[PDB]
Amino acid sequence: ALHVPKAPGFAQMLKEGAKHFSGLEEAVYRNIQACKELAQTTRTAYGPNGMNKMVINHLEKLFVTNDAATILRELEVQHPAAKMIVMASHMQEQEVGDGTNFVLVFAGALLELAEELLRIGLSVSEVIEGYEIACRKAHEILPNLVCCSAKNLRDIDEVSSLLRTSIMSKQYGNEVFLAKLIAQACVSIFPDSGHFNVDNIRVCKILGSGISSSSVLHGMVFKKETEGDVTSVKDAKIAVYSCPFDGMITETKGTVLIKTAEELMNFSKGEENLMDAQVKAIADTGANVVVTGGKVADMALHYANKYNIMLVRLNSKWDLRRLCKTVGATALPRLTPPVLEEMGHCDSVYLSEVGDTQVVVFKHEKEDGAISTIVLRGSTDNLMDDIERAVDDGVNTFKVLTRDKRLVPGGGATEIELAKQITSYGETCPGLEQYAIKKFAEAFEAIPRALAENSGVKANEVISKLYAVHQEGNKNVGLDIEAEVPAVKDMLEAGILDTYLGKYWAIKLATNAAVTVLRVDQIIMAKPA
Amino acid sequence: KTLNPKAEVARAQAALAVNISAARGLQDVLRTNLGPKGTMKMLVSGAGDIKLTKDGNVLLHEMQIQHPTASLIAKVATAQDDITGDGTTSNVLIIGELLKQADLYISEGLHPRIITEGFEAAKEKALQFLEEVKVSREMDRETLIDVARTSLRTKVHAELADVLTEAVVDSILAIKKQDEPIDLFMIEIMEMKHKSETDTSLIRGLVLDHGARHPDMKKRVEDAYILTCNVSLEYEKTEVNSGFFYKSAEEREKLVKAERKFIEDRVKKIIELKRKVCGDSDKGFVVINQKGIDPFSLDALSKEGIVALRRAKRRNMERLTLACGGVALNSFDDLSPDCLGHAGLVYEYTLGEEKFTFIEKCNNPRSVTLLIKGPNKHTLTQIKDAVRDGLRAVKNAIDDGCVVPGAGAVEVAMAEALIKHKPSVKGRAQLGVQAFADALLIIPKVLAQNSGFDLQETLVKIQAEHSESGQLVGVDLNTGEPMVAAEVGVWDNYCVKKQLLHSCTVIATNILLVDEIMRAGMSSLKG
Amino acid sequence: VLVLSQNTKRESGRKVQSGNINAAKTIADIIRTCLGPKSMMKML
Amino acid sequence: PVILLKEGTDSSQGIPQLVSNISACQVIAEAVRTTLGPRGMDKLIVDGRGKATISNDGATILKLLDVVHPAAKTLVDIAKSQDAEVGDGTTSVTLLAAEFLKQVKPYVEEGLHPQIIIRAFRTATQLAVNKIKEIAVTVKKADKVEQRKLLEKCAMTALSSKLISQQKAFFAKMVVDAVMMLDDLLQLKMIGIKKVQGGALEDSQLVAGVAFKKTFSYAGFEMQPKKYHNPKIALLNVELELKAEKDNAEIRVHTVEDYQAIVDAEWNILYDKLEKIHHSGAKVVLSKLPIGDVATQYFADRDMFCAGRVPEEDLKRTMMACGGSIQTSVNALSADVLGRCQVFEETQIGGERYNFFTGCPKAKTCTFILRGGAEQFMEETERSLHDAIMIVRRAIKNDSVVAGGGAIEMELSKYLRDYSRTIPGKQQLLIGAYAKALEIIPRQLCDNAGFDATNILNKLRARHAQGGTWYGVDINNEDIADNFEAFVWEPAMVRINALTAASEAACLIVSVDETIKNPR
Ligand SMILES: Nc1ncnc2c1ncn2[C@@H]1O[C@H](COP(=O)(O)OP(=O)(O)O)[C@@H](O)[C@H]1O
Ligand SMILES: Nc1ncnc2c1ncn2[C@@H]1O[C@H](COP(=O)(O)OP(=O)(O)O)[C@@H](O)[C@H]1O
Ligand SMILES: Nc1ncnc2c1ncn2[C@@H]1O[C@H](COP(=O)(O)OP(=O)(O)O)[C@@H](O)[C@H]1O
Ligand SMILES: [Mg+2]
Ligand SMILES: [Mg+2]
Ligand SMILES: [Mg+2]
Repeated sequence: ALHVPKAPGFAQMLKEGAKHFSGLEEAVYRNIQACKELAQTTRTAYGPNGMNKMVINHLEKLFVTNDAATILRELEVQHPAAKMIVMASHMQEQEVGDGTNFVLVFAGALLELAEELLRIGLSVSEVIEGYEIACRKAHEILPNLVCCSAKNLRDIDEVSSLLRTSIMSKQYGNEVFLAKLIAQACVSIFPDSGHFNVDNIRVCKILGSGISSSSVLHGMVFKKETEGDVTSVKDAKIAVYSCPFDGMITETKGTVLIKTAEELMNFSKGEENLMDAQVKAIADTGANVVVTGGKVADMALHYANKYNIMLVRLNSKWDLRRLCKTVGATALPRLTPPVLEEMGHCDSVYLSEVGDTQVVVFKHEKEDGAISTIVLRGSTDNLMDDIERAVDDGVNTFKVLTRDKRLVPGGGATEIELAKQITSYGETCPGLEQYAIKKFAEAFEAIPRALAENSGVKANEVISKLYAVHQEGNKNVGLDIEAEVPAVKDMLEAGILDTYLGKYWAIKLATNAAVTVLRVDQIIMAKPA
Repeated sequence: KTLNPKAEVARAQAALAVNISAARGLQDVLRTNLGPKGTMKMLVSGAGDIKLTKDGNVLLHEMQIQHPTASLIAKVATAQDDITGDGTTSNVLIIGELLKQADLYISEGLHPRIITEGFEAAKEKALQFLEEVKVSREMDRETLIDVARTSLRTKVHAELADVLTEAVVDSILAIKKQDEPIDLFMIEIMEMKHKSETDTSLIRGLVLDHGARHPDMKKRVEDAYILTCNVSLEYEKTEVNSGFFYKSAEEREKLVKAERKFIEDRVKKIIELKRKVCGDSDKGFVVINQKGIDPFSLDALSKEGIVALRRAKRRNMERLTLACGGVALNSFDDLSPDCLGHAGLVYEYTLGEEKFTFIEKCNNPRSVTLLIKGPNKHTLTQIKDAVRDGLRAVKNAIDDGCVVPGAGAVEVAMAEALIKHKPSVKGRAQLGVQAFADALLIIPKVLAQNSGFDLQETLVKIQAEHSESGQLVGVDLNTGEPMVAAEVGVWDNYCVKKQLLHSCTVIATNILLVDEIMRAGMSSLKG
Repeated sequence: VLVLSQNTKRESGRKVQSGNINAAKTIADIIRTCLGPKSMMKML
Repeated sequence: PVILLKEGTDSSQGIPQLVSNISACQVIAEAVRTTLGPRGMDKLIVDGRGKATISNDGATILKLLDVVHPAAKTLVDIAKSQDAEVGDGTTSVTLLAAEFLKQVKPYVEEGLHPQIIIRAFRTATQLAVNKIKEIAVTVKKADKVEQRKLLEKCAMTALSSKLISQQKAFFAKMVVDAVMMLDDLLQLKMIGIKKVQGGALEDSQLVAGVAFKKTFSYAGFEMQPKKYHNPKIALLNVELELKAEKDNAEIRVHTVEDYQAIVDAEWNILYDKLEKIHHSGAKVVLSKLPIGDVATQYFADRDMFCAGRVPEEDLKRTMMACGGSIQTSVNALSADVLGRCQVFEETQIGGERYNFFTGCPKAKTCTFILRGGAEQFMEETERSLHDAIMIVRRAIKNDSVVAGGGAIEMELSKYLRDYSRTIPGKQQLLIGAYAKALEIIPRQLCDNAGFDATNILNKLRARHAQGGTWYGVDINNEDIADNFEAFVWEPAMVRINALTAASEAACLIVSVDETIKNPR
């Protein structure tokens, strides 16, 4: 047999373990197929009818959630285009936090259409220019589709009606109670002049009954116990101390130097007298509970229990700052008793036990306050993690709505209207970018088709009905979920609202990822290590 | 490539670069065998055999190179060799130069179709110029002598070259006819291992590789008769399985004599024929048989003084029939004396273990025999190859009614004609015409490089001498001065050059239209 | 070890259809080079 | 070409993945299927170290199974949740979930939407919870004797399917008295469970104080009387031995005078500490730190008892039983920081020396002495005692018992069938299957008892349709009787929690149609 040699040059100097893809068939088409196969995985889990996914990582852990961000983070894909898509999804989640699968589907459809656009004979520059023009047009006509706005932000009956649409997409069925709890937690921590913080929401997982036994708390909780014998105090003053509740010593290595029988007998007596004097001076300032963050001693604990002083020890750094900001007090780097400014403004401190777990609850009688804690209940850890993720998504949606009070109709009407407007505008553009504009207009139909496929009905009939409704004269009419027959329904009457800035940022990031992927025609890789 | 991961495949640029590199490597090796001033090669096989040759067809096969382009080039060279004769090294050089000139213009933003279309017109113009530049002569003895000398000058030294030229010319004139074409398979090539000097002459007759078997036979026989036959004389059994059923020893002896009477009858018939032909004792009788002879017949024929042979080839009978003029009969039915041959001097020569027979001195022989002599085996093979090449060149020059001067004046004239016809071609074929004209000037460049002089200055001087005077000014290989090729005695061939140009054009068209080397065959490995 | 079939592999329908379509497209793209008078010659 | 995921990733479709999940759930439930009623049998699990684990509770069996399946872990999670919540019906929720899965398997194979199944499960669970809360029927104002009788009946019903079923009339009063003396916070850490080898099962006693094992002793342990009439317990926490004052100390003694002075001062400090400890009027000295040989010999010359290496939990229990406090310093030993008891003995039980402390009327804790086997029997007895204590604690806070056996399941199934017989459409078949799946409890009970299940189930269905409500199964008479009149009561917090856990497990299992496994 005759063996064919290699090309004398870059092929011979390519070195082992490395690869080369110069042609468009082994590069652009391969990346397009990989992106399509990646988008086809998370395509069935998009709308509220999307199922969950049991993803098992290498650490022998279970992840039964519904958000696409965790799934994409727990895949470990060894593909450059898929890695770029995952990075874009992570950037979108960090910027907003409510649009990952939509961006993935949009990018997949755009790449699948660009595949045939390059196959028919069109180049890459004209396609990129047409896509950019279509994106600019969609961003220009985007603010012209606002049909709702948020009136008040501190009303319980109003905020709960806005995040319900976003919560129902994650938890289908039991969402009204979760929306009400999220609205109450956001109202109880809402100050003035805007400025809403995202780190003021605590999540406590306690195994017990189901989702009907969940309740909100206007304070903080810790999974510790009481060191002393003091049970619960009514009107107590918290005294936070960053230094450990013990006698201070020198930072430099030094030993004591006793003499005869006088110092050897007086040292312990003087130490005990100083400790007793310090304990008395600490409790004489009206303090009842002392919260430390270091190692405690036996003599100090006994002296604190003698004068009825509650001792709470915690080792979490950030928890001490959170407890200080919740009660209004600050920290102290030395054993110094407060006077009148560094006191405590609590209400009730008690130690309870729910679900065979002793926790210290710091309940506050004030309806406002600083931070809050949403005590969650459940029988499994996966359900608790899903509820926590849904609560975080609702908090992010509330923060986005507070940043921008512009509401747009959701479902599948805004995308259809944008596609129709782009198709009507692209018909008056000459050159070769008209085909790219028409393809970009067709990429918006991947959301209603996926929604109809996940609901359990046909997609072409639903798309035709939506197009006919939009051409008749209606705009705020989308697809129906509860209806078993392929019909339409009004989105304004049902209450389907979504964030406009989030969708705008998602579309911008999708267009950026598309124009970044459609710019590399050759990949140069090496060997894994 | 996705269906078969264990299969290598080259693209358009990679395969083209591989082919160009292979062509350059094959051209840079065979560039030292052009002209009589070349260098000799020493090939050593795996067993320990030494071969000293200078031909390009043998070097292209004894180089141990595994490549598809190299295999195709070797096959084309072997085809040219066994179809025409001398025209393999120059063919490979021209093919390599054309491929290099094509690759020089390909890596600039051009399509090989235009280069092929230009090469077609260039080949057409070269053929049209060669059809009128040829010189027709009467083809006498001096022309054939000069052609053979020019063909054999690039093989050995001088004296052996002239001896081989004279022997080839004499053999051709002896086997020459006026109505039938030049037929081969008539001159026997016998090799010997002694006298490597002036001893490779021509023998007017035939020399066999087997002598007599009976020691009582005569060694040197004067005037005798040649009997050509191929009948069996051994104990031939019947086709049907038979068997003897005797009774005593008398019946056994009778059955023994019965099976031998069949050969005794033929022996008596041969004896009677010899007695009727001769009669007295001043003549002899030589019998040439193709099959074996039993010892009984050899002993019976030795009593009458008959020198018979046995076990011969098929070409020997035809050679004897063409030389002596007898009848190669098969049976002893109409055994007439008119079906015999005439001889003059028959003597048996012994060379140790081997034994030969010389059949010389004939009336009008038509099949001679070249006696090759050499010190070793490599020299014998080289002399045999040189004699074969000279015979092929003489046959090609005789079959054609025209002559072509050698040296490198024809290539310069063709290049000048292509240059003059370059602006007369429309389209983008001007680059192809220029490349074809520059590729044909590889022979004078290699000749000047092997002679020991300059290349660019020599080519410029040759072009100036050709443009300043319309003559066939060749290239000298001794002083480097522009000399006339038709004045000294350097002659080539027309049909050979035409076939070489056609093969070069075909190879160029087949290579320039291929840019994909895929190997998706079965591995045939199970385990 | 109780098994129903030894050394047997079964796939789904969508994956098999996609693989067949990809193989057909690859065959068509490989064979599309030799077409028209401006095509090139191949060697095996 | 480069692949998408890493080399070694496994995936499947939806229908085969769900079928495999149902098969795994059925295989898991078939292991703890024979453990239910009183006629059930326990299992024997052996790990890699060669230690056996004999326990009748399904929680320990599911924990010792070591299942690495990504879908079979849903039963272990709800089992642990039920064990941590009420701690009773650990296998009932798993059986109900397995029955629901086996009932919806044909509906899933036929081609039904999982969202409709989840909605039907949620509606059925809500209806069952509402029906249970409606037919609860709790007392409004009862006396203490009625509450004690109810607690005793609940304890006897909870300790009927365990290994101590033959002595259920003795442990009921014990656990009742143990729970009644737990104040209102109900601290489970103040109940000491001691296991001493030797004796019989009926030889178990319950003291009204504290009792711990004898720790290490020196050469001054036999020269002291281990019996006192009215002693005083002094809780300390300082080391009583000849050692250095501080580890980071250096003494630069001059001549022999200062050396002798320091030598005398060390013993003077030791004697002063001993005198300050003895002058408190105590007789029993207890401390967590080990006591040296000097104090042990000093306390034996004044008819005083001492013991070192006292655990923290034992010291806390003794303090809660007596009424003292942990005194680290000996410079403040008054009369309000010392214990008080009426009797103090030191007998030998099973060849091991144990200290007894009882007689104090202000005791808020107790100690249990479990005798019988050697290890597995003692562990089973401790598990049964903990289960009974949890059942009594739940019944105290719920004060609403219901009929046991299988009457509540039959009533829920009848109500679900009557509700499904009204609403048409595809909602009738799902509720019907949910109601038919609840009838597996009496069938499983009859299969474990070895009786006819078909005839008993038919008779129960006929009696429930002709109604005559709290009618369950009977193992003694091999028929049917009144479970409410046979003193068979159970807390209502066990059925609702198990139903909610089963509904959550079903909703989490059905809503899964993909399983991705990463290499390594
Ligand atoms: N109640 C509803 N009615 C109609 N459409 C909905 C409803 N809830 C969610 N959707 C649609 O489902 C899609 C998925 O939303 P979601 O899963 O929250 O985020 P993402 O769009 O990132 O997947 C949205 O585009 C939205 O239009
Ligand atoms: N004596 C000579 N004078 C001039 N030219 C010669 C002479 N001998 C050979 N040549 C030239 O050298 C070239 C190569 O000849 P050779 O190597 O013998 O055979 P081939 O032509 O097959 O390569 C021929 O084309 C011929 O013109
Ligand atoms: N004495 C009894 N009479 C009637 N039914 C009983 C009796 N004891 C137990 N059972 C039934 O046996 C079932 C199993 O209870 P048990 O073994 O205590 O816990 P689990 O439900 O975790 O197995 C209970 O549902 C109960 O109705
Ligand atoms: Mg979202
Ligand atoms: Mg030659
Ligand atoms: Mg139980």
